[PDB]
Amino acid sequence: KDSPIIEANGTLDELTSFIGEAKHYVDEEMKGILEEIQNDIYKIMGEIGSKGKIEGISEERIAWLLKLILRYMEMVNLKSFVLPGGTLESAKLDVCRTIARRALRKVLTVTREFGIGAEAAAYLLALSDLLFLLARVIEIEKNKLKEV
Amino acid sequence: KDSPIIEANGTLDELTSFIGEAKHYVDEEMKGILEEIQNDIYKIMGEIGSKGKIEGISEERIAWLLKLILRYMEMVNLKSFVLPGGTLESAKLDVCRTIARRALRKVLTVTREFGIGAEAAAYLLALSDLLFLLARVIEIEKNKLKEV
Amino acid sequence: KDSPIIEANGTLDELTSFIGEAKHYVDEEMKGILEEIQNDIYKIMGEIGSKGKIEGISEERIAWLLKLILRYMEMVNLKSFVLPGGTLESAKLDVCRTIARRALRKVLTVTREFGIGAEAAAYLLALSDLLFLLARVIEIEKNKLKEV
Amino acid sequence: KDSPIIEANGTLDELTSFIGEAKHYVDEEMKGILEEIQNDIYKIMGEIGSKGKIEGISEERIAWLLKLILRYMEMVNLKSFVLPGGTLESAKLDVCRTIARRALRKVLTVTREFGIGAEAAAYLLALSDLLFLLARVIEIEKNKLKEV
Amino acid sequence: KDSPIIEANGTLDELTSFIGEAKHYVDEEMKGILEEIQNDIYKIMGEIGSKGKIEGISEERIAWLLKLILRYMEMVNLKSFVLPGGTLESAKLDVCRTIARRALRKVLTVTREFGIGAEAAAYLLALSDLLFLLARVIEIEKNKLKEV
Amino acid sequence: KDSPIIEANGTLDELTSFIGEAKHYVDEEMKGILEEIQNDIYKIMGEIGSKGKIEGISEERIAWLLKLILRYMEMVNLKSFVLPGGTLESAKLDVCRTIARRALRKVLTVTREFGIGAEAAAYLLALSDLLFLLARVIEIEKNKLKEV
Amino acid sequence: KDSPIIEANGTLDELTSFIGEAKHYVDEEMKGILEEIQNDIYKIMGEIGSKGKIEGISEERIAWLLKLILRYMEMVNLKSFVLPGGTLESAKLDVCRTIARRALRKVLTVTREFGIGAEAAAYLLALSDLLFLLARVIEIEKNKLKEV
Amino acid sequence: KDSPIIEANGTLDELTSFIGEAKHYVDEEMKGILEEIQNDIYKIMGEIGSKGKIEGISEERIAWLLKLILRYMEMVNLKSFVLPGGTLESAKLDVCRTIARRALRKVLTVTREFGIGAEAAAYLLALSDLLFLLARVIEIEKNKLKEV
Amino acid sequence: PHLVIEATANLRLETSPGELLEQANKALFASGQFGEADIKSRFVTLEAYRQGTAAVERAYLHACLSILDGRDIATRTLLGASLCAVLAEAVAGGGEEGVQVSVEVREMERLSYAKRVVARQ
Amino acid sequence: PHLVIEATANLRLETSPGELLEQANKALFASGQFGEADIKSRFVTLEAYRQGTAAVERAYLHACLSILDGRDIATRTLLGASLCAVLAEAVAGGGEEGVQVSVEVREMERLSYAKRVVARQ
Amino acid sequence: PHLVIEATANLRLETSPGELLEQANKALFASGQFGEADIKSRFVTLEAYRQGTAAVERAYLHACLSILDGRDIATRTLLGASLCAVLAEAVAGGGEEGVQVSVEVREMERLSYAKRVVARQ
Amino acid sequence: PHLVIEATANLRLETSPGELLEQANKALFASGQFGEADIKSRFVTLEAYRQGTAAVERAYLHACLSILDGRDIATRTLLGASLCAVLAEAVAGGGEEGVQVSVEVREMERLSYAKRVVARQ
Amino acid sequence: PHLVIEATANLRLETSPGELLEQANKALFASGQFGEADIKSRFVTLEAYRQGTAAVERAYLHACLSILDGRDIATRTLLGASLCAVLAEAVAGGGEEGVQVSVEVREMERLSYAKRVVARQ
Amino acid sequence: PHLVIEATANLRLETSPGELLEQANKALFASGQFGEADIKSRFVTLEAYRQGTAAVERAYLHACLSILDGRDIATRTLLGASLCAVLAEAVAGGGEEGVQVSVEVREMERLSYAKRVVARQ
Amino acid sequence: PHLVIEATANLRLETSPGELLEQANKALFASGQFGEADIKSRFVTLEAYRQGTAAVERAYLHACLSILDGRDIATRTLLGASLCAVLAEAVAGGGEEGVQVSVEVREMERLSYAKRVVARQ
Repeated sequence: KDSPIIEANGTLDELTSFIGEAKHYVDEEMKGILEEIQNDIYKIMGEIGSKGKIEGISEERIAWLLKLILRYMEMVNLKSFVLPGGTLESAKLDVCRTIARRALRKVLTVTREFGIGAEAAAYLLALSDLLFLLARVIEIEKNKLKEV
Repeated sequence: KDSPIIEANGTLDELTSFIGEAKHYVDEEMKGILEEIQNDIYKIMGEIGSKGKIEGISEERIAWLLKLILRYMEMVNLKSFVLPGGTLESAKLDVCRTIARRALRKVLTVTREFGIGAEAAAYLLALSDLLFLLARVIEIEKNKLKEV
Repeated sequence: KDSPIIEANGTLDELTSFIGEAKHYVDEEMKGILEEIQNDIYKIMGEIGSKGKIEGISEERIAWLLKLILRYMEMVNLKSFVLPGGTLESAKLDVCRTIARRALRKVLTVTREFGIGAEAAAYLLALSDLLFLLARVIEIEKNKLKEV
Repeated sequence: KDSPIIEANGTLDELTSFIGEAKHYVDEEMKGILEEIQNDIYKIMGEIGSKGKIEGISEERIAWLLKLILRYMEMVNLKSFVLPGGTLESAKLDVCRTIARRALRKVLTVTREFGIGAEAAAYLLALSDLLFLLARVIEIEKNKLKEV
Repeated sequence: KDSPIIEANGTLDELTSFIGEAKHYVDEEMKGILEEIQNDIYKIMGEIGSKGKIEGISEERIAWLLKLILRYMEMVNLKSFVLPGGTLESAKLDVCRTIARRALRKVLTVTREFGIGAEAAAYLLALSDLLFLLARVIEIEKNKLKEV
Repeated sequence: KDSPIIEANGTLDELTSFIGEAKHYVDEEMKGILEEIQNDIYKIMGEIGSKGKIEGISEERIAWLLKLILRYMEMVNLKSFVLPGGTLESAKLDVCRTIARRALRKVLTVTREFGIGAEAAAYLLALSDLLFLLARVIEIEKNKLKEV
Repeated sequence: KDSPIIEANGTLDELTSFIGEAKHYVDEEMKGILEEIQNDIYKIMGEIGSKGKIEGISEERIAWLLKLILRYMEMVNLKSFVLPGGTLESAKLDVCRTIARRALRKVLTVTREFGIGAEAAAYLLALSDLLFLLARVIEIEKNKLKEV
Repeated sequence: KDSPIIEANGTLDELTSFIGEAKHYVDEEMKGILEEIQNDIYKIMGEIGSKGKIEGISEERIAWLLKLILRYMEMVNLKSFVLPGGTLESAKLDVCRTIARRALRKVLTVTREFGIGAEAAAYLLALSDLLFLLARVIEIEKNKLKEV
Repeated sequence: PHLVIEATANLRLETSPGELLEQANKALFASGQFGEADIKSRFVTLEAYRQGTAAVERAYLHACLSILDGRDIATRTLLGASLCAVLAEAVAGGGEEGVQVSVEVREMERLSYAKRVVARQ
Repeated sequence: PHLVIEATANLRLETSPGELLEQANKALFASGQFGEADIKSRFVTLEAYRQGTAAVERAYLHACLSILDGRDIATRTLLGASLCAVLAEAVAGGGEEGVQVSVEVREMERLSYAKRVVARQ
Repeated sequence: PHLVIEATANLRLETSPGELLEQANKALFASGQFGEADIKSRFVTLEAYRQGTAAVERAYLHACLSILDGRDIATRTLLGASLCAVLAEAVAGGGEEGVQVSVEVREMERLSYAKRVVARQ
Repeated sequence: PHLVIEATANLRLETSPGELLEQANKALFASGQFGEADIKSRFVTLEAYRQGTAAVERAYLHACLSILDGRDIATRTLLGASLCAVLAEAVAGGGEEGVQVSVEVREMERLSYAKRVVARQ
Repeated sequence: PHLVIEATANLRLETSPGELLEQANKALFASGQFGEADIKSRFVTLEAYRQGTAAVERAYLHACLSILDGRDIATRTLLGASLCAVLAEAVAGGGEEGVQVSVEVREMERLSYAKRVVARQ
Repeated sequence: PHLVIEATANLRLETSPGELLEQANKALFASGQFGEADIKSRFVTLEAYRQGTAAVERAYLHACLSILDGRDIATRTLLGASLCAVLAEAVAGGGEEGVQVSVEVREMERLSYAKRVVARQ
Repeated sequence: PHLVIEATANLRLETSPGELLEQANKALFASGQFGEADIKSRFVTLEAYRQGTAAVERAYLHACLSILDGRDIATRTLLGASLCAVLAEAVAGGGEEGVQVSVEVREMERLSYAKRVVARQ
């Protein structure tokens, strides 16, 4: 297959693998959320892998992230920049956040070349924003906010 | 040195480093297997790093993986696709599996440009297949198969 | 923004995220060192992200790493090559070491194209050398040096 | 520095130099106007010369030219095309008008390549239109309109 | 419009503007000649500006210059090279001569790319030769021939 | 001939023509200096025009400018930036200064492509610096320094 | 220097060296002719070596070869093609003939790229034709014409 | 293999073959020298042929030529240029000299592309200088110096 | 950025136009792409409208987000999907069939864009 | 696709705005480019308007067709010429001189375009 | 060209909408880019509007100039800066803080652009 | 350079062929492109000639300037226009209609061009 | 590699020149780029020196590291920053103002580089 | 920048080494390229030297200006010609023939260049 | 060209520095690349030096040939190998181990290079 396709699918496969590790360091609530993300990533990989032939994620899946983002934005009201991984648990999420953005860079290459994955790219962007919030929430509860 | 060479060697160095972390979450049997892989990767890095001058892995090393693959294929008979990291231990292996495929993508670039690393590329491909099986085996023993 | 800039900043953001995880597996001394590195990386990301407009790290920050390198070089006098991750703690550092070199490859692309990040590139190079020493020190104290 | 930058700054420096000569052939009113233009050009050269780092002219400066253009448009109501330099005084302005458009061509190259100087380009365009009107006004007062 | 067209028309507009200034430093005879040139330049700008659609100058206009060239060649019989601008009046013509050749360089670009302006290019070439003769004639009458 | 050669020679011919005009607005001392420059430019045009075959200016000619620069630097000690053409006389020199730098840009193209005119380029650079000083000196004597 | 120049001069230097060997296998008449050719080649190498600055051979030198060609054409009236080197002496000339044509190929590259050596190329072409005739003449006198 | 490699090795093989012929026309002293050169060429061909893997000539081999060059330079003190092959014996050396320079041109292509053969290129350059001296020495002893 | 929401007169919403605009601005600000006071949105009711050629009672809801160029396609797609979510949840019903909701994201030329602040406070 | 028709208040039409929109949709559907229910058009009367600087009674009629990118220039030109024909024949008169009728065809970014169907039936 | 001016209902102007449009057309004609009768501008008051998420009384003034493609960026920038000057000087006040004034210059596709003159005079 | 002038036998000139050649050489030398003694021109009268297919008395005057390559198109065009001016003013009349005057400028290959001076003085 | 350290005569150091060279070699070896015995450094005291045109007592410390080409810019920058750290900490004081410390890293052509070992042991 | 002047022991100068360095710094500062305190120059007398192979009494004067890269070739050439002028006028005599004066301008890699100020004042 | 030879103080040579420079110049002239009087070489003894970090008595001999650019890599390599041969044969011994001999060939920028002859004879 095409190299941009292979690289994007591989990075996505890496993303869900790191998420699969991080979900053993979060509560039962976030674990259910991360597992939903894993299913979405699987659906995304099918779209990109089939070069657009197989349907990817729906519009509601992106709207689902935004529901969570708006929800956790009310819990996170920090001003100064913070150092990643205030706690071990949040550190796992900060890692997944960066892998998600790395997946985004690969998908954007596919979109700019093959014209597919625009929906998936938007998902990964919102995903990284959610993983940021989820990481800060954990640090807030345990009060381990390390600032610059 | 050449950028494709440097990138391949770096990714391989990253692969064996993640394997070096995962081997502290597996039993003594898989730990011995992963440490053998680390030695092979070291031998591979010497080949690629020297741009083909130094001999890489032998044919038997690839045949060694296939011995293990055929062995663990009899223990893994799943039909439906599964979510990576059913357990924390298997999650480490799923990560290493994706890093191995990322190393494969870098090595293939070297092979297509310099004409070396074909043997190494085959090894990494079989390695990723073994790491997949090893991850599912752990999940099977603890019965934590999460499906899509 | 420019793709080389975005990729470099993303990889740097990934580096400090892995460091943020590794610092929960080291003593209080190395934890303070790793957190200083996180602040430097943050300062580096500002330089690269602003395409050179915002001042990066100072010369003393590079000299700070060399102070530590020369310090830990007296504790590490191994001859034969060793397998990464003799202990779980050192394995975290070996990972960060490889991510740091991956960040270096991205920054070098920026330097060769935009003419910025030379100071930052030198920092990441010395950083990877320090993370190597820090990993071996931990293995030495617990006597878990696995050789090839 | 970059050749398009150097050429643009040089041509602008030439423009204000010709204006500096023409202002000794106009009344005290136009002399004050031309000297304001020289200050604007100086501010423009700083923007282009610093490759966008230093702030250029404000929006009001462009609006200032349009105030003058609308003002002198009521004094100039010619139909047929006229030969440049009906008088010696107006000839100086006709020269400056053409140099201004030559500066515009250089700045446009910078804008299309570096993405800066759009404001400055608009200024030079309006400047050339004002210098046209100022030249015709002088010819009108002395009644030396030479037509084609 | 096309950049070669815009640049050529601008330089021509600059040429007639400098001529418009120089004609206030010559006698009534040369002033009438320079004003005829201004009309020709205006006709040329229409041809180039319309990318060949509008008719340019006629063959007789070129023949008109040659009539003047042959006429003033009988008055100018110098051997050694001379420094431009023996007098202030002739200096104006020497300037116009160089601007005319600069216009010629721009027009030639149009001719080599769009296949128009060959007639105009010949005119500007002969124009520069005439402006040379006219400048030397003035210097001869006042006896201010400065040689190298 | 080659276009970079033709353009450079034309711009140089334009430079000495503007100098030939400016020398009628200066005292007898500066007039002698400007006429020496005209002879040097003529010698430069021969070098560039012959594509390096004919010898250009000597090393002493550049040293001659530096003698004048160091001389007039003691008379000019301004801090703030000034607007070109405080007086009509100095305005002529400010124009010539900009034309000289425009000639420099053309010559540099020749040097970077044909490997000739390095000496000439240095001359034009020093020439522009001298013309700057000469312009400020005139403004100083009449006390017409217009600042930004 | 430029590679086409260096290669042409080298091949010419090789040509006159082979001629210098062949002249010890011919009579005193042809020896004088070959030595004249060596002087011409030396004059040619100066032209090509100096990239056209130094004058090459004159028109009479080419006319000199044609005098000899027409002269020996009356002695050579063969129809069928012959095998090179009927005698040892003629074999030396057949070699020089082929080296001369090899020199011609190199010179033509210079002519097509730098626009010099057209005269020299014509000389080498006529030279090869003369060396052909001179070789056949020797074979004719000893009656050793080997045909295909 | 690569064409530049093949061509260089072929030309070198041709050089030692011509030397192998010339050594039957020299005294026992020069014959021993030429045979040493043949061994060096053989060592050079191994280096270039193996694309740098096999070690080429040592530094002393180049120093060996310079010992001979300085030695025969004391015997050759001619001013005017001479025609190649004053004698039959020297003509053989003049041929080898030109073949050596042709080999040099091929090796330089390898060096500029693959970064190997710099030592070998220096050897061939000095070799050609020695073959020049050796040829003139023979002509001097028999007094057959033919000049231009 | 500039947001324009167009709704047919026969379209029923779960909220008032003002409440809909507030929800839209919150969604846009949630992207972290724009400053708060820069988000300028407006709502317009369409009185004269036709959807197709068929004689069926229909109602549609369209939005057009105009932002300055520079953002990648991932951001532009996310913004559109964000607004479309807000608009869809606001629709109560309209016509005698399904209501089509659409959101367009277009880019304004930044270099020629003019902006000033008057009556400053 | 989205069609917006703008008419000055002093412009007189041969048909009602609703009838004009129906004719426009029929012309758009006649291209065979769009689905029937996808053609969403609207009509707006301009109350505040100025045409030029002259003191002459004037009236103009403008339309803007927004379609998703992909179609060639032949299709885009045909669509514009199609709408312009419908608009021109609808004009009865306006002002004290000729009425300028114009139609613009612009392209919406398909990849970032969001579309949903709510209150489904 | 087509000019559309949008102003919030709570925005106070120094002139009437009609006077503002006349000033805008004079500024556009002052560029010498367009024919007089081709400058077609309109003014619209926004009744439903929200600026941001904050609870602060705000008012904004936006304009959108649509011209046929062909002009360089210097001309497009000048036109925008020209309109922005007219709009800024027209603003008397609005809300309880500064009023944001913005002008966008966009390009219409010339080749697919349709134009006719009906009821000719 | 080489100049060849061809004139039909029925063409009347204001000057003799020799005087025409002298005027032509002066015009060529006035370009400052050639050395004086290098300008080699000749005149030929055409005895057998036909202009077209019509049965109309016609006469034409053609010239062909051959110069070595190197000069730009501005110089080549100027030379042709220069010769055409001389030729046109020399024509007194011919045939029963207008006389067509034409001048061609062609380039000789410089690199293969051979030139010598014999019987030197 | 070759290291040359230049210090003005009026510059005071915290260590002897020999001790400074040893510290410099340790820093260079700490890069893991060079073999131990390959690091060849030297120290030179400048007796005749001028820093600028001003009449101020000044002292500077400059170093020049010459290495064979091949290393990336990250390595070259690190080496320079490494030497500059050693040199800066060695400076005790000089002149009547701040002491400028500078380090240059240049590359030697490897292919033309000659190296031998004589009096071998 | 760094300037190093080398003079053979048998070379006689019109000025002292210190005076020569001051003149050199004034010439360098006259270019307006460098800050005053950044011009760091030094003078060295060569005790062991040979010029050629001939047995003739000779003396030479060489200078090497090292500047950070970025300046064009016109500036580099001017700087060299500037220093060469100062050096030439300083030479009184040397050897039994003409004295060769030479100036080299080389560029230091800016990106790897390290610079600090210690004992600050 | 300019040749600079550097030798540690503890290095013993078979010849005097002057004799070494003469041998070096003969080798350089033997290349036929330079004029005789243009070969300007110098010898410097290093008093402060450290070779590595080990506590072993060491001595090294380094040379740096600076020539104007233009020569191919074959010539540059030959020149370096030529000087290295002369330097190696001159070494008698030094330290308690082998003596490292190295020669660098660098290129000076010809276009900015300044050269004059003063006190001419």
